[PDB]
Amino acid sequence: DVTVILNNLLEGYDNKLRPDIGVKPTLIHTDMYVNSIGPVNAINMEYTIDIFFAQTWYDRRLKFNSTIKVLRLNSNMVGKIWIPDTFFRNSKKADAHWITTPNRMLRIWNDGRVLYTLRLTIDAECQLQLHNFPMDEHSCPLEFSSYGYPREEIVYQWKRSSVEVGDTRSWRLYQFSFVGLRNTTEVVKTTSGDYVVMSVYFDLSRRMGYFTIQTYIPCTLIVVLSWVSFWINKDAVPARTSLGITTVLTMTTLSTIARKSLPKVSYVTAMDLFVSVCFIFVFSALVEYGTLHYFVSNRRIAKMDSYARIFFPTAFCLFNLVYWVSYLYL
Amino acid sequence: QVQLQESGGGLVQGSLRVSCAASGRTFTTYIMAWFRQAPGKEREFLAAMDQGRIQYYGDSVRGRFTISRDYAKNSVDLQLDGLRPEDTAVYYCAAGAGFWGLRTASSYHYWGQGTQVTVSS
Amino acid sequence: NMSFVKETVDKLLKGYDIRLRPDFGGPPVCVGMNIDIASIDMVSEVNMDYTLTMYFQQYWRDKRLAYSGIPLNLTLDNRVADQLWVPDTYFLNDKKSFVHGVTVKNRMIRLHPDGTVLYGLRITTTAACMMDLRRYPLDEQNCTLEIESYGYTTDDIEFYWRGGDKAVTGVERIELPQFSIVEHRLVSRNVVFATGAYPRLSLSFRLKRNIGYFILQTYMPSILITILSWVSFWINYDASAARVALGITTVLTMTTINTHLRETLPKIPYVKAIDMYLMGCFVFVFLALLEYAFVNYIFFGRGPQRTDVNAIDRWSRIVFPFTFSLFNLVYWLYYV
Amino acid sequence: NMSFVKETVDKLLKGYDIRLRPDFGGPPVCVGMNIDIASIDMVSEVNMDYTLTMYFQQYWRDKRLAYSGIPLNLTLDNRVADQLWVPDTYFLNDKKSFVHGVTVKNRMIRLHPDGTVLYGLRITTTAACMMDLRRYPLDEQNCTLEIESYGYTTDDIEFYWRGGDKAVTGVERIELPQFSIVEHRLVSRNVVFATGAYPRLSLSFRLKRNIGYFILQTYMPSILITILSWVSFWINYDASAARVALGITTVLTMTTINTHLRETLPKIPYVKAIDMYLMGCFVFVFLALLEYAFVNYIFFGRGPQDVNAIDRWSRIVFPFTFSLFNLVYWLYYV
Amino acid sequence: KDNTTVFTRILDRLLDGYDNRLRPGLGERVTEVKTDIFVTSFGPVSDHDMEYTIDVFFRQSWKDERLKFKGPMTVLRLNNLMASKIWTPDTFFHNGKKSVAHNMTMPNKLLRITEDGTLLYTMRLTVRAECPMHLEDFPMDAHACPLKFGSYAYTRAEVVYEWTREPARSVVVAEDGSRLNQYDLLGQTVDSGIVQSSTGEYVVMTTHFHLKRKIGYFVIQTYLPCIMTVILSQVSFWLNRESVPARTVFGVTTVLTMTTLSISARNSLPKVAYATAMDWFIAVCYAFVFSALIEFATVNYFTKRGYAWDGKKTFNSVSKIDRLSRIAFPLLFGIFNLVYWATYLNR
Amino acid sequence: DNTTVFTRILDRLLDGYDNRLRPGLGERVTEVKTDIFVTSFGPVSDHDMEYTIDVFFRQSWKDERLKFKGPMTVLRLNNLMASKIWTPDTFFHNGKKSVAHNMTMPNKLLRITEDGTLLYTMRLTVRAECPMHLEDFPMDAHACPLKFGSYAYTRAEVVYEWTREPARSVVVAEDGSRLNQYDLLGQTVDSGIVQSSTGEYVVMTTHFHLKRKIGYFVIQTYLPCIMTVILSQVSFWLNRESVPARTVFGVTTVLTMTTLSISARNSLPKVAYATAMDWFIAVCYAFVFSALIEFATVNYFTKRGYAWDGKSKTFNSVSKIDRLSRIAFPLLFGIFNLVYWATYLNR
Ligand SMILES: *[C@@H]1O[C@H](CO)[C@@H](O[C@@H]2O[C@H](CO)[C@@H](O[C@@H]3O[C@H](CO[C@H]4O[C@H](CO[C@H]5O[C@H](CO)[C@@H](O)[C@H](O)[C@@H]5O)[C@@H](O)[C@H](O[C@H]5O[C@H](CO)[C@@H](O)[C@H](O)[C@@H]5O)[C@@H]4O)[C@@H](O)[C@H](O[C@H]4O[C@H](CO)[C@@H](O)[C@H](O)[C@@H]4O[C@H]4O[C@H](CO)[C@@H](O)[C@H](O)[C@@H]4O[C@H]4O[C@H](CO)[C@@H](O)[C@H](O)[C@@H]4O)[C@@H]3O)[C@H](O)[C@H]2NC(C)=O)[C@H](O)[C@H]1NC(C)=O
Ligand SMILES: CCCCCCCC(=O)OC[C@H](COP(=O)(O)O[C@@H]1[C@H](O)[C@H](O)[C@@H](OP(=O)(O)O)[C@H](OP(=O)(O)O)[C@H]1O)OC(=O)CCCCCCC
Ligand SMILES: CCCCCCCC(=O)OC[C@H](COP(=O)(O)O[C@@H]1[C@H](O)[C@H](O)[C@@H](OP(=O)(O)O)[C@H](OP(=O)(O)O)[C@H]1O)OC(=O)CCCCCCC
Ligand SMILES: C=C(C)[C@@H]1[C@H]2OC(=O)[C@@H]1[C@]1(O)C[C@H]3O[C@]34C(=O)O[C@H]2[C@]14C
Repeated sequence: DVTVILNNLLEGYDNKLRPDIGVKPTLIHTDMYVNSIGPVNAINMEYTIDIFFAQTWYDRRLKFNSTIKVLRLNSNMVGKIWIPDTFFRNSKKADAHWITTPNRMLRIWNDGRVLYTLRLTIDAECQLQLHNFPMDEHSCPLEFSSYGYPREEIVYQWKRSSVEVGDTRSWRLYQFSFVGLRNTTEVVKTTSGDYVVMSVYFDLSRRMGYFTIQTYIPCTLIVVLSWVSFWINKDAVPARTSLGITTVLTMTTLSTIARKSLPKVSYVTAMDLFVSVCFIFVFSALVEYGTLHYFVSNRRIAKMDSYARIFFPTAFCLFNLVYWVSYLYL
Repeated sequence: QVQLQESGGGLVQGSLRVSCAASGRTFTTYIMAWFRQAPGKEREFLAAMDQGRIQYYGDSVRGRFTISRDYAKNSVDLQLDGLRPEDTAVYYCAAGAGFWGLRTASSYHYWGQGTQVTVSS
Repeated sequence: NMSFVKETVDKLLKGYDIRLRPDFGGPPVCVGMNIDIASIDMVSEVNMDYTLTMYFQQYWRDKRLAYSGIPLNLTLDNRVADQLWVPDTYFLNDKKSFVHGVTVKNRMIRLHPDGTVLYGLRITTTAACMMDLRRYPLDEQNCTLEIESYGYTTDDIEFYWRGGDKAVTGVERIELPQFSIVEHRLVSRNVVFATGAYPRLSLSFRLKRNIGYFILQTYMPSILITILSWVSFWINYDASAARVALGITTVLTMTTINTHLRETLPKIPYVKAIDMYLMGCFVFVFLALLEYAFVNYIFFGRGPQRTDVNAIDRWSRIVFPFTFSLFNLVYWLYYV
Repeated sequence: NMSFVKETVDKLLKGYDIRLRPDFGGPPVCVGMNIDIASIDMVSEVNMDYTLTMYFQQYWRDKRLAYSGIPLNLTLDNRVADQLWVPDTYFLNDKKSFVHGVTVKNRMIRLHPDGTVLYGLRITTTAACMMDLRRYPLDEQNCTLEIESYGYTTDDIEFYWRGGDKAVTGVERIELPQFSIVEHRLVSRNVVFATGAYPRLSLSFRLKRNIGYFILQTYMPSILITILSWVSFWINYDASAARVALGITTVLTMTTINTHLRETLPKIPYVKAIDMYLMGCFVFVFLALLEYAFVNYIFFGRGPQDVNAIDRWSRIVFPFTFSLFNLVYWLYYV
Repeated sequence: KDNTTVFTRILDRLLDGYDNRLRPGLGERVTEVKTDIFVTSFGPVSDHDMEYTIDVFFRQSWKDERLKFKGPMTVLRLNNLMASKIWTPDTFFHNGKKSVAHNMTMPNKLLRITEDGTLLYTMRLTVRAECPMHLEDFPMDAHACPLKFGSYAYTRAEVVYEWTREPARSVVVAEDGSRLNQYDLLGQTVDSGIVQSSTGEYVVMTTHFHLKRKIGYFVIQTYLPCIMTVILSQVSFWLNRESVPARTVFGVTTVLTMTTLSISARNSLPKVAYATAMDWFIAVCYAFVFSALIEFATVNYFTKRGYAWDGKKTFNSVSKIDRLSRIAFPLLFGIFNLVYWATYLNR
Repeated sequence: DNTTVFTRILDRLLDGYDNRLRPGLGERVTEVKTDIFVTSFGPVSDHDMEYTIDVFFRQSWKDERLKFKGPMTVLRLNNLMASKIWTPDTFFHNGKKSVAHNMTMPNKLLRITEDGTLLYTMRLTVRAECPMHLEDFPMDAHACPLKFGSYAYTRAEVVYEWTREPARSVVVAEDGSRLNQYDLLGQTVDSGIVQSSTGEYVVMTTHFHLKRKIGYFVIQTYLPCIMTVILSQVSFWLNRESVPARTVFGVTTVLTMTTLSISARNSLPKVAYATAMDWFIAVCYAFVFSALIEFATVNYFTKRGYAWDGKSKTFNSVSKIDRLSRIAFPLLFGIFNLVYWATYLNR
């Protein structure tokens, strides 16, 4: 029965020809089920995503009059039927799955509707504007269109449930927290014509409670640790120097951390600005004693310790008022 | 101290097998070769063998002399065969990692003592 | 509608020999190249190459593929490109390249009714380019992409850039986090060999390395550690446990800067401009500590033998900021 | 000539069935294996595997491929191996492998006039290991390559090492950058299950790690840092800034050795023999600075209520205790 | 000759009128594929990728009525060229990332037919699945790494997966298939599930592997140097108060020693941006070291004399804040260790 | 008309042709003349002990069965027709993972002249194995071989040759150096014979003579190690009453040598013996060790605590072990550098 149906559909079928090739554009309804957004590689500006990618379209050459009403088929019929040339536009490495079988499917209804779903892992590309690091947020896109068919030949459209999200807790998101989802429809203008480009946006904000106790709290306490010299006697010149220059060395050791999971961008991030100003405060404390040891003993600077006890805790708290407001609330 | 100690005969009418027992350094990685110095002060290439057991022969001595290395006992052997009377010379066991080499005498940095082979007629 | 298009496509391919160049016994076929660049993925200084993802398009006309009665531009499925003659164009710089295959193999065939056929590819290539990194990180490298026919000479195939100024697009929209594309050029030429003259096209980028990373990470800490080495000259000469401990920690801090930048920067084992600066600043920190031992030997060792502590200290306050200013002036003019 | 050889090869495959085992209802076919090892590329302790490039060769006698008249061994093109019966031999340890395909696929089919056929392969395989690194880096390993038929039992196929112990060649030519092959063994055995006995060949090597590298980079500076911590025992208790700056910088230098050998050495996250030694040397450096606070508290704190006897005690005991620690360590792991 | 002729006759006439595009019992019944897994080696779990390798013989068996035959033999072994023309169920792993069907030296597949029409299908796979790990209690944590596999195109009303034995006895691991550097395989737990979707309800064969991380490495590398540094920062309280350079060198370099331990402990861990149990330990131990020198800043403001006590005029006292800090700071570090090691060795 | 004759020659080449057997399988040996044009001698990895090379690999041999008559004197073949013709099974003896390029078409060109002389060019990328002797790192030099031959065919079946003089047969391009850490000095072309288990094969061989640039290692490793040892000796010219100063000087130059030691090893593969740089660092570490032991001997015989005031009780003399170590330890470090840079700039 069904063998008679399948051989009648393929009889006289030309898979090279788009349905309605001289009549009207082929409307294709796309669906997507995101399995797991993988690790966002901030250095290479990538992110891994695993999806189930479904497409429906009406093909009038695959109509059958029967009682079966649907042909829930394998991936064997995929190479015999016209399949749309959907490519992922911002993909660096995209892979289909082949274990244990080709992980595709095909369902053909009696009126000609064809469902086609395949599982895909994609190393998609998103330009991470890494200003306000590590307080930043990113909307990494996932775009697709047909490769050869313009707007006059294939038009895409989303369904009701456009992009379906799983549990969101089993995903491979180390540093980012999934907060949003957004679609759009645009028509790009390339050399070969106008292409209908679907797009899926993934809003990813940060989880911040790690850089606090690894760079922020160690840098603040070492700036306070340099202030310790101001309440230590003026004539204890080995102790004031030991406080000064080892606080410099530990700031250099913490500046190792600052660009760990980042590319070599050439602006100043919020992390880079904090470590640098903490280094300047540490730099200023030792130079304060150097000018005070020369102008008093080696020959008002004699009261400059009493000025430093007020000015350096004030300027660092005024800096933290500027820093933490303007990078969180602005 | 690396001492490339040679052995084998030194007088024949006939075949011969001049050996070379190495000591002090494992030369498996190194290329162990055989040279020839007649009266005339010209060290001529005879045979070499790479680590991948590849036999390199001089054009005057190709097909006659057969080289073999024993990688376990750290030795190289030269099977002398069809000895013309012009083969009366000194045979040097070399061992190097030839740099501008496999034919140049100044690429092998270890040397045998010598074996005066005399082929009369 | 569908059946008339089906009869014409079946007519073009019946008797179509893919072993024959268009105009096989006559004029050379002209292939027009057109590159639309999506991104430049990575630029490796160690491997001396770069990764380039692009939309690679070829236009040529074949009179065996000309159809009549249909005013449309027939876009066919990509599996007809195994049934058509396509040129054997390769990339001479290519280390590793692949046509993307999701969800199908990203090809296109667009037949035009006069016989013109568009064969677009979508290629991620890893093109080699030589890097003279002696002025790292203040250098401008340029990296090319050579396109050449493999088998046919210029008597059979000819190459040209379609719209020769504006052939390659998408270059001004490339955001590299470490470089900056100054300009691109399109060179059309023919190499000449004894066998014949071969057509060749070359896309070339000129990359300028951004230096704002290296100022904050490498140069500015190396300056400020060297300025802290000079604090020991305004300290009294009796303070042995202060002037030594400041200078000795300063040679240690410059050491940890050198070892950390060896870990993070790409390992390029010859002398660069950043190596000359970091070694140069290491010397000024080294000479600032020999100064105190020269002071300590004159006062406490050449003291009872009976040549001034204040004279050497006043000299170092003038000379070492002046010589380090001369060092930066010679450095930042020789490499800029 | 040449047309008679072509006629002979055409009639060998005339009616040949690739699904029929040699002697399909009769005795089990005997397949003799012969391995010529090209190289061992890497031996990874993190991934617990090794890369092996070899010339894996199989001999068996098929009666349907016997020819007469032609005195030479017919070496055919490699693409006739898609038209013959080849055994379904795989590797149990196989993580990842591939037949080399440049410039063509590196197969060979060499027919012999009695029906013997050679099927050679240049295979780069990644075979797994269970490495015991509790005595690292003073340990001997044992990595193997298990060869087994996939479908047929011992009723249908049999294995043997051709030439006995001289089957696997090229082991003495292997120079590993951090190991040393002590002995390789060749084991042939049938593995009895409930269904039937399956044939299995086993190729194994012993890997004793060379220790001259670890003496220089790891053991020697940790010894010399521990000796520098003892310099504070020949310095007077009045020199407080001297004896603290010894011991405090000495626990930091032990820290920078321990932390940067954690980054340099392979990441095996359990307790090794080098981690016990580095932690042990960190204790002696830590105890050498507890000694000074014991000195400093007794003189300056318990003073107005012996001091040189504590330093005179520590000058003898801590070199004796650290030499005793080296005695226990280097006899337990060596 | 008689055996080989009938054997060739059975193989050539078996696939006559056979369709691999159809399901056995397409409009009659539901295909009952009975699966079985023999885990040869539970391979290396990657914390930096949230994955794990597993190397299995995945074998599944079902009945196909269209492949019945008669003859001398009872079990019909097939070739790969003939087994590719036969319906096999589209079993895939729901959380597999990039898994390998081995092809050395032949494709490691096998399809045997018994004379009643029962297909047995064994194949050796190297499955790299996704293990979702939450590292909030690093390294005192356990994880359940799942193997979820089912069909792709055929729903619950068309194929149903089962196990070939009792379910706990089906997934069996080898005794030499531990192969874990940093974990302990504490047995496995299987279950059968029905996961809904937008294309229908599918049958999922879940299989969880229970792991637990070894702790002894991070104690001797991270915890014990951090404990000994906090103790050695508290060693400075038993000195005299006049050793102002000596007590400074304690205070600043044990911060620098904890700074070196803090960075090196972290990078031997995947880059998760939340505080792990190791991160909380180092940060609180960082606070004790910082508080040790803030104590000395309070001592130095009250010293009033430069000379220490002579071994033979007035002298300084023994600094009442330095007496109470000998009792307060070792006790609070001791109380914190009791709170720390009872909380995280319980979760 | 010319295109009809061209297709008639292509259709009638392979009638009665058998690609399974060598040309002259019972007649004579097959002289395949080879030719290599090197376009990029790519990145040499010291860690994997390998190198990458891009070649145009030309082969030429005579097949008598492919003679033709026509207007042209040379044919050009499709990849479909080139895969139906015997082509020798050239493999690389030390290739690890080599790539035959096929962008955008397969980079193969098979030509037939009128007497059947085949010409066959391929564009290849060969990642070959270069064993290295790192005993003199970084002042060493070694030859990387590129060795190829037939896989199945012995000396009595297929013999390889070069298409020119042997030294003129491997041509490296003038832009094809592509090394950042090595200096390609020249190539040496030879030929050899293996004795495998199967028989004698002809092995073509091209060696590649490389020398490492040592300018990076002097500035990064040698000169900071020299200047630190110079520092540890410079502390001898201080006074002996600088007991905190010479202590602080001593231990931290050991820590500076410790930092230089670990960084120099990291930019080096994991050999199991002593390189030339490993000797230099270990001996320079011994001088900085011996400098602090020297001050411990000076400190033991001090007998006073106060330093010499500039105007003058009794004072300490400058110790004899200090005045002798000012002469001895710079001389022994100076002698060792003369031994080091004459031994390892000679090999
Ligand atoms: C430069 O050279 C390289 C190397 O040669 C070229 O790379 C090759 O590119 C070609 C063309 O794209 C590929 O051919 C097709 O491959 C697909 C994919 O399967 C293959 O790859 C899987 C994994 O690959 C993944 O990784 C690689 C990198 O490692 C990556 O490149 C790739 O993109 C992907 O990410 C493997 O798992 C898979 O192995 C499986 O299949 C083998 C047989 O093919 C089998 O031996 C194995 O044991 C295993 O089971 C395989 O290697 C194939 O699906 C495809 O095959 C179909 O399509 C061709 C036409 O293209 C058709 O003739 C076949 O019949 C077949 O179509 C049938 O199956 C479809 C899927 O089920 C179905 O939809 C069809 O309807 C059809 O089914 C019908 O017929 C069958 C009988 O035939 C019947 O049973 C059914 O009932 C029904 O009637 C092709 O093989 C090469 O694989 C690829 N090679 C490599 C090494 O990468 C590169 O393209 C070159 N570049 C240029 C510019 O030229
Ligand atoms: C982080 C710590 C912050 C501490 C803040 C502490 C802030 C604060 O005000 O401290 C005062 C005092 C420290 O005094 P401390 O003992 O260090 O110093 C003595 C004190 O100054 C006496 O008054 C002096 O004698 P006098 O007057 O001339 O007769 C005596 O002189 P001398 O005899 O040596 O010549 C000094 O040595 O503390 C307590 O008493 C217990 C506080 C416990 C606080 C415990 C907090 C954990
Ligand atoms: C690694 C070095 C090991 C050295 C081990 C050396 C072990 C050893 O035995 O040292 C003894 C001595 C060091 O004596 P040094 O000069 O350091 O100390 C003086 C010495 O003790 C005089 O005897 C004292 O005078 P006096 O008696 O009160 O009148 C004088 O007192 P003052 O005048 O200040 O009041 C002291 O300063 O060295 C040598 O004689 C040369 C040995 C050269 C050895 C060179 C080896 C390189
Ligand atoms: C441990 C370190 C970094 C060094 C060591 O010697 C130094 O020069 C560094 C210094 O930071 C500065 C000086 O206070 C020091 C001391 O006494 O020895 C130590 C102290 C703390």
